[PDB]
Amino acid sequence: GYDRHITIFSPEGRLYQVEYAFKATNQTNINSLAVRGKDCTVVISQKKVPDKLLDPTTVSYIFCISRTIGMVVNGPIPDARNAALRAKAEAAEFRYKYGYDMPCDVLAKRMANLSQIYTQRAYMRPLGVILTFVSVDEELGPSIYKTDPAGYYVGYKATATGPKQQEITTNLENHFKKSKIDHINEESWEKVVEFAITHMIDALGTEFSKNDLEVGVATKDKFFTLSAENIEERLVAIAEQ
Amino acid sequence: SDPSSINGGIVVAMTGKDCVAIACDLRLGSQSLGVSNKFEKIFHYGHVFLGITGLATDVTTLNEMFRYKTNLYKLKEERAIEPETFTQLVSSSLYERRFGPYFVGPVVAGINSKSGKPFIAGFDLIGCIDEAKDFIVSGTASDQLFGMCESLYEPNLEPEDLFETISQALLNAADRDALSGWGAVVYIIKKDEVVKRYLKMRQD
Amino acid sequence: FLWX
Amino acid sequence: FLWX
Amino acid sequence: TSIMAVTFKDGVILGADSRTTTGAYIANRVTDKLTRVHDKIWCCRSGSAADTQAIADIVQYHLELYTSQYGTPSTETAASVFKELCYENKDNLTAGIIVAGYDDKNKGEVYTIPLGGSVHKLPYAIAGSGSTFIYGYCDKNFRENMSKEETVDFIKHSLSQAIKWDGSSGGVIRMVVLTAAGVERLIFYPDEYEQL
Amino acid sequence: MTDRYSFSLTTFSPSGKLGQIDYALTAVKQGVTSLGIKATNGVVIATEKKSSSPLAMSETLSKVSLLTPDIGAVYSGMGPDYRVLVDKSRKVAHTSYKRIYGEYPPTKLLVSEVAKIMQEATQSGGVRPFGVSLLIAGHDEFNGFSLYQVDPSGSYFPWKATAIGKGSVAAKTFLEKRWNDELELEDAIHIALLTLKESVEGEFNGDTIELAIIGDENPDLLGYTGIPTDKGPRFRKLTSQEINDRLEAL
Amino acid sequence: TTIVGVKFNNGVVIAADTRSTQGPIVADKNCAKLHRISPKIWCAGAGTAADTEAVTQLIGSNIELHSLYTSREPRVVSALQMLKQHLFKYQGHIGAYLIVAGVDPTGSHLFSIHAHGSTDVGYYLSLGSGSLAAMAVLESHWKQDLTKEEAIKLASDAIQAGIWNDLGSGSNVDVCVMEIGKDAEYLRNYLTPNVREEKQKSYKFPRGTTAVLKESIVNICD
Amino acid sequence: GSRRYDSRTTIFSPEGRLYQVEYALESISHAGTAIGIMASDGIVLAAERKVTSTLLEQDTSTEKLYKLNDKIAVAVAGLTADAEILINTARIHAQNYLKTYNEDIPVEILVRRLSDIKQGYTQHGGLRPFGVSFIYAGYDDRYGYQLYTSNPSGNYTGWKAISVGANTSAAQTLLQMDYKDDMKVDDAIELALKTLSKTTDSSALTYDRLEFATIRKGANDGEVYQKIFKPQEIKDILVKTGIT
Amino acid sequence: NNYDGDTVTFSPTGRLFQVEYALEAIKQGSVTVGLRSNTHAVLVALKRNADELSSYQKKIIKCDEHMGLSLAGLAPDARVLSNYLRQQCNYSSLVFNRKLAVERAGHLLCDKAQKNTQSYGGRPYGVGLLIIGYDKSGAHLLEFQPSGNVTELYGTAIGARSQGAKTYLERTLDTFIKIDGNPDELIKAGVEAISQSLRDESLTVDNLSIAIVGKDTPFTIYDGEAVAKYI
Amino acid sequence: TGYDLSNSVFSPDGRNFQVEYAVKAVENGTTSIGIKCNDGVVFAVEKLITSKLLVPQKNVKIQVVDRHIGCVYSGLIPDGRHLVNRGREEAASFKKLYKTPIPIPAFADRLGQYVQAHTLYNSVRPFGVSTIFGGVDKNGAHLYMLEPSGSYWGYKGAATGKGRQSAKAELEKLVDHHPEGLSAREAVKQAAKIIYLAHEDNKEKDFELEISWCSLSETNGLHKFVKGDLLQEAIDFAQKEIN
Amino acid sequence: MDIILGIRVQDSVILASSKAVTRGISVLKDSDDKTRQLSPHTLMSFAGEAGDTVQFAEYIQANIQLYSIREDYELSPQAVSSFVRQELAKSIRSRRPYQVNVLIGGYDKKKNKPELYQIDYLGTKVELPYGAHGYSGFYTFSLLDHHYRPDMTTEEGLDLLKLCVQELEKRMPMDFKGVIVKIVDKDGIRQVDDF
Ligand SMILES: [Cl-]
Ligand SMILES: [Mg+2]
Ligand SMILES: [Mg+2]
Ligand SMILES: [Mg+2]
Ligand SMILES: [Mg+2]
Repeated sequence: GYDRHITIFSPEGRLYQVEYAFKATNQTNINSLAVRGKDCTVVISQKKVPDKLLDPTTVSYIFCISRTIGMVVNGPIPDARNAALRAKAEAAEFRYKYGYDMPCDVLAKRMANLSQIYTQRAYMRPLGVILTFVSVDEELGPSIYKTDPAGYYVGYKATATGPKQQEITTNLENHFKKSKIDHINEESWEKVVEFAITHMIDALGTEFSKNDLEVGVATKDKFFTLSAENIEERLVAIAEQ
Repeated sequence: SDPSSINGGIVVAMTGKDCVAIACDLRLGSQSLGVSNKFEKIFHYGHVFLGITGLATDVTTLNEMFRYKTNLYKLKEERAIEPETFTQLVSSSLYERRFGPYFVGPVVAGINSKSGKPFIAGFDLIGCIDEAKDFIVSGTASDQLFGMCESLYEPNLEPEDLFETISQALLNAADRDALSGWGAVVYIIKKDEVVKRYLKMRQD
Repeated sequence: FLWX
Repeated sequence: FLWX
Repeated sequence: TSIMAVTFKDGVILGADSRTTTGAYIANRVTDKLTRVHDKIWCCRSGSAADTQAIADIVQYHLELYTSQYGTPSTETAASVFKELCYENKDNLTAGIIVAGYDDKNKGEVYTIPLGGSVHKLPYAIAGSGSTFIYGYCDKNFRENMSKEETVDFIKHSLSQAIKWDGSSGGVIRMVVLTAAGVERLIFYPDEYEQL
Repeated sequence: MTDRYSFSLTTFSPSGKLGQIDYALTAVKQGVTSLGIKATNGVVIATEKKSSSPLAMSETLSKVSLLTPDIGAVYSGMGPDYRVLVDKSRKVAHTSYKRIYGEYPPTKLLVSEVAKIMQEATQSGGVRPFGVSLLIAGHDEFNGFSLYQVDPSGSYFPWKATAIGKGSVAAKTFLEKRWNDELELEDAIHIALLTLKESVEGEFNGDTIELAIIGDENPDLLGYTGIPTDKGPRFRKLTSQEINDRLEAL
Repeated sequence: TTIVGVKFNNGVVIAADTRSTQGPIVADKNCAKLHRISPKIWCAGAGTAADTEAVTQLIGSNIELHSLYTSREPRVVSALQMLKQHLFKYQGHIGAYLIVAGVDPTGSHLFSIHAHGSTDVGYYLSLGSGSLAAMAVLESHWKQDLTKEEAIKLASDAIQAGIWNDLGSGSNVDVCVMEIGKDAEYLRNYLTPNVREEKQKSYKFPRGTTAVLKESIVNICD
Repeated sequence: GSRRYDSRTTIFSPEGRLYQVEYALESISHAGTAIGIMASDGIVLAAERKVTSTLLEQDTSTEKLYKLNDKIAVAVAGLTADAEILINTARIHAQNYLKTYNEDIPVEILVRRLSDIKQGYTQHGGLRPFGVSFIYAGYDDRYGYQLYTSNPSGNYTGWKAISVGANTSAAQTLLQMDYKDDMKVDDAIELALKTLSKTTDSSALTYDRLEFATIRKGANDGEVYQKIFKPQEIKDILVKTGIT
Repeated sequence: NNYDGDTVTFSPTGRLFQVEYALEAIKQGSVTVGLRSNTHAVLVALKRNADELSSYQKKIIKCDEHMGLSLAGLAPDARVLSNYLRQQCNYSSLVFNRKLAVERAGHLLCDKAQKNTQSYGGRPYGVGLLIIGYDKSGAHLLEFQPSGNVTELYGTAIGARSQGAKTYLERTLDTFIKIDGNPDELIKAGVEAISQSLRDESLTVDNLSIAIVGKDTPFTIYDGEAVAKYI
Repeated sequence: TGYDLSNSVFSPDGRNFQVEYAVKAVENGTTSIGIKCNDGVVFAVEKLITSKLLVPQKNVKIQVVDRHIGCVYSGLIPDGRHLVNRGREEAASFKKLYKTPIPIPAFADRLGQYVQAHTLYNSVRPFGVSTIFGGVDKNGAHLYMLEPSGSYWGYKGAATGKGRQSAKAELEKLVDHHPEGLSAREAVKQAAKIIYLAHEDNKEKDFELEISWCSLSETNGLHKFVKGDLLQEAIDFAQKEIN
Repeated sequence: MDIILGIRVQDSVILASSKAVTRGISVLKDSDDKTRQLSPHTLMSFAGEAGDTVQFAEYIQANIQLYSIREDYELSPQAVSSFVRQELAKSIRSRRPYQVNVLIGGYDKKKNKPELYQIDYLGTKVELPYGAHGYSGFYTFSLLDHHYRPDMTTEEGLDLLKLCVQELEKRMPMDFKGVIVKIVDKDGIRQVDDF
């Protein structure tokens, strides 16, 4: 059964190497979450540093692609860094050729089209990663666009990725049923980050220290990650409420 | 050694009432030496007529090239190419050789089979389109033809009148150019009949 | 050629 | 051709 | 063209005229010859407008891709990328570029890249056709660790003379101030600088 | 390194079957139902918007795509394969036609170019066939309105009306009863919505249905005025509101 | 050739003459020098007529594909960047001098491109042989915060300066107005101040004047 | 490496057969029957459409019969997509010859070059052969009316009457039974339809399931006309012979 | 077993069987010995014949005036690698007017052998080499294996029953290392070493091949009646 | 099954068995360690003395990249050399364009992307080495460890080879007992001890110790080998601790 | 190279070609045949740049001979001329063009008609009753305009040709050492040995 070794159709019309690439996604055992404010888009991911010899500052699955675009990866770090470098190169070239900053949804489509090629061409394996792109687009506003090994991509009101994704998804679904809107009705990004962490705590049922989380924030004209002290400040706010 | 004026020759096209006319001289020379008095410069691909002045090897090459292209067009489209479309094909083909061009002055003429509108167009050697209501001129006696056409021409001429105007325009222009003349051909083109007349002109 |  |  | 970059106590200031000429005709009298390659790395363009624009565009691309991977590049790094393009394509380029940038470690720095594609790090640099007339003046008047107001006057008086004597230079005097504070754009009109 | 797969991954079996084309058709069968109906004065193409998650914004994912101002396409099967085919289909309409003749290609010829791309994935080295069947609706001056189906093999057929994917067998039987040669465009949209309700299980509204037409020229959608010959695109995507209006008189 | 671009408060206007020439001869008495890159991005071209047409259509084609790919209305800076990179590659061998103008989500824009790949920014620009005649008028009458009707008047006046004073320019005035939140309106032959006076005589020949050697019916059908 | 997944499309069996050519011929044997009959004053091309649906557009359709130039046509049996690749190549080869010699391409030269392309796919390249058999019907001023067939092997032969696709065994027996050399076009039209009518897998042969074409000298004086029959024209010729 | 089809495949225990099979070709090859003092480096090679009518396969190749190797395994592979060394030695001379360091020679062979063990289609080299040389840091002896592993040694041996000579040199290490300014005595120690790898056969005049390089000695090979002295 | 026969093939688990097999080749290799210190990094490696015939101090395993980076690796030694050769090309092209010597994180990803590339195709074999490397840049000292998969992280201490678990346990103690930091000269002595302790898992053959270090104060930010008095001082410290 | 004439009469084509091969101030040869038989009923005479002439003629001859074997059929004179023109048309935009001018005299067996084609090095083809290349035309064209009739016999054609050679020997500056004359008709190609 060599139809399970390369990206060709099985008798039942399936690509097993795409399906197995999806399972490689959860190999890191890390859950990510993305939500949109009014002015901002917040992405949070679990940060697990099991080895005591590791430099914890260098352990990151969030990447600054361009000044405006941020990207979080669910999957092994080698494929994650492979995807990050390409996305950075693609965003830089786009600006040079077309004279304006690459939009979040366009980069997502470009990376998805690249992912699609690996599912149709035999010599290239799919990357075992799910790419969540976040920005505050100058046209579309707060934006979340997610790519998978199948070459699928779509925009999200909010999204979650990882082993306990379904629990986080239903937690967020229930909130947007209640709030009756497409976003977190909040002025400051500080409080949208607090919302993201609060709803991850409720879904996963675990408490977080400052070193257990990794936070990225997209505002107009810049995306930036929060330091341990930035997160700690944020955790203190949640606790005192 | 000016490619456009070695062989010599002229083409002129005019529009009338529900008709077009395209005419050309018959001379092919090598500078001073007259060689052939049968070299026609007007070809047709279905109901679309193309006149080509300039270097005679390129006149022949482009005719063979557009026959090739219009034949494949007809097989794939399952219909004859229209003048407006053919004009664009000529332009594309000429500009493809932008930095090694065909030394030619092509002129498209024909009636759109769908709309019944008379259409004429001229091109430069790099393929720039010159669209006109009235007339297009090309060749070694283009100056002379411009002078004749601009004075003689009037709009909405009947086929029989348009024949006299284009014929007198070509003949009198050709007689003031050394490298043009040696006989002439005039095509009168109506919606669904085409008359081809050989003119009597001075043979010097 | 033509110039404008 | 412009200069500076 | 008349362009210069001067290092002072708080950072560096870029100065330029606004005149672009084809022959003796002024094609653009309000040209912006001071261009951003990074947030606090700017350059002064002299020579072929087409060539200097093409170079500046590529460098901005390289430093954007550098920033994505390795964070903020040094002013020296920016000058090295400019040099690489200018030197390797010396046979097809007419471009004299002054690179000026503000680090927090290195403070204000000025690199000049003449036609050859050579790099020269200087306390201040002058370039373009107008520069010939102000070598004498600039040498006699420049001091190290000037204040902002002193450096603005030094550039204004210098380019004022360059503009007065060079037909190729004229219009407004644009300046760009690079300090820890940020990026400040300054403009000075004929009615001011002419009667200095 | 380098693509060492320079040999066909699609070959003839002893029975004469091309396995990878058959399996690609099986993938299309699993795909969500899409259909096309040709009227006298237009064409309609419609499909269900199967939402991967209720958090996903199904407006961002476009199953019905503009190829030229007068040609549209819809699919059943693998969306990613469809997306890159739309990109290649839009580009080939320019490079191999518009940049030569200064006008957009007629429906049949663009369909032929798309078919050629899908046929090459069937025979070229180190590639699997595309796992999609396309329905391409379009208008051109000399052929009028037309509707084409394109299969993973690269084979295409013209249709008065048809369906592809999940419930295509039942949908085709439904269209056979309703279709006549005197259908006006509004009557064809009505039938398209009736047919699609049979295959759709969950919600049936303008937010879960994607529907576009090839009809009259739309001067309002052109973006400029002053050229009389340029009268605007015949392809128009119906809005979420426009669909809901026709679902009340259903 | 005389082409100008004028910025006003809510948009940009471009105008051009309608004369095409080979040497001192007038090939086209009414030629269209105003080209559509996209619905709301218009281009005016001087220099090699074939080159301006070809470069306009190529970037226009690539801009349409880019617009479809990105699901966004095209930007003037995109058309500008793609043009100037293409023109620079050919080191001035493509003799296209363009005034690029349009409206996009970012706002209203006015640029000029030279054959060597240099670009300029301005509120008023002029290119072609009649540019000096046009720029004289623009420098005399242009002010900040022009209205639509003032910008059309100024632009058409600058073209007229070229028509009358420059031998390379003549015939009619084409205008295109690109206003924000509105469809661009292309005003083909906006002014026609060079109408040919009635001829003194009809040169319609008596039928049979031309001597004929042979007649034959040509077969155009299959 | 990639050696593991190579089918080796261009190798011999121990018996000295080309596997992929044999299996491609097995593929074509399930395709709709196509018949060519050559008369003294023209050629007939008939072809049965593969199990038609009642909602298929019949008039603006082309499955079986294609035009290569004004003097040559082909009837297809196999993968339509594969055939269209080879047809576009053939169409170009014909125009290349016309451009070079200012003369229409002789039928055999076009057939040889198309057959030589197929041969290539069986000997080198490691790709699958084209799952297509052609019937070439054409005229040139050297040999006059000519019928040929080519198959995935790249082998071509000349015929007076021939079938390709499904039930060729049954079809070739019926043609071999009723054909004769002094036959006219109108007689060949009748034979072609009578053959398909008996060898069809369908219940009854109807106009909507047929493509039909003739290459006559039925134009005005010493020139050849190609006639790709319209649906209504096939309906008329089917009643005239008395099949419906 | 299932993981020896090509060089690009690792075994479940992390082995490259194609490289190990190439290593096996060396063991089948005829014995050759390398040893050095501080002044001189010596190669001694037992040459092999097809039969009594055949010549004895030449084992020693000169690379430069100051460097050369002996081979054990596929002789054509030795010709390829020796030709590559000649070019690298020659490049060092022409461009830098510099004799190539014996250590760099090793590094260059290592990197050339490695590329053949990581790429599809190619195969490992099926030969082991003993490179001797005298450069700016005195005498040197290298052992090359087609895995890519190059090792600098005082003495060693490769080929069939090489373990006999390698044990002898390990015992004699302290003696032969201090044979300075005496070529003949260093060769004798090499000839006595290779004698420990002999079974039934003994060293004859057209059987034995000796090479030497040193301080005031260019790399020179001795065959035929020139080696009769040392039997 | 048969998912383990080809590189770049996902198993139903979502694993690349050929990379996991390359790790077994690394686990089989000799012990190599890295220790990050106050103002630099220290590298040390176990060299098994197979025979008396090996020339001491003349089979160097630690390699320098540019002038400021040190690399050491366990597993297939030739594969390590091939990776360093690439690193030297990457560091040269970076300096050529950007003038500044390549930063360690930048360098780390250059190796990372290259090793990862050898898990994308069945026409190449994964690297049979874990590489411990680092040095001093403008932002200070950096220690990295890179694995056959292309995975790499920053480390306080790193260990790979047969005695990795023994070395890791000894590294973890240093990190706990010196939170404020370890000095360059201290790290050299500790490196010696940890190699001697990790030699217990490879104790059939006796070995030869090799140490290198980059330090902003001790080596002026350049990579240098520890030789002579400083080496013998570190060996004596290690010899005292095992007894 | 220099003088090559062609006269199409009722039933044949006659090609006259000068015999002189001059380099510098030396006539190296006075018996040179500036013609190749392309097929049994097609003859091509050639004049132009040294080396290029023969190299081009033989290259064409090889290609027509290859076609004749492949199809077991002789290409029409019209077909051969069209092939030759396209080769020159390609040549002129090459790195180093063939500077060769040719006359193609052939008898079309299907039409039963003689045909003369004049093709210059640019690829300028014309069918003519009479043709010439180089300076020869400046004398022969006006002479043939006068004396030529379309219904002439081969013998009349040869007398008309003698009149051309006499005029050229009288008024041409250079000694071209007479001509080799060849007749192309229904029976193929034969050489007139006494001229
Ligand atoms: Cl893409
Ligand atoms: Mg694959
Ligand atoms: Mg005359
Ligand atoms: Mg005359
Ligand atoms: Mg001035």
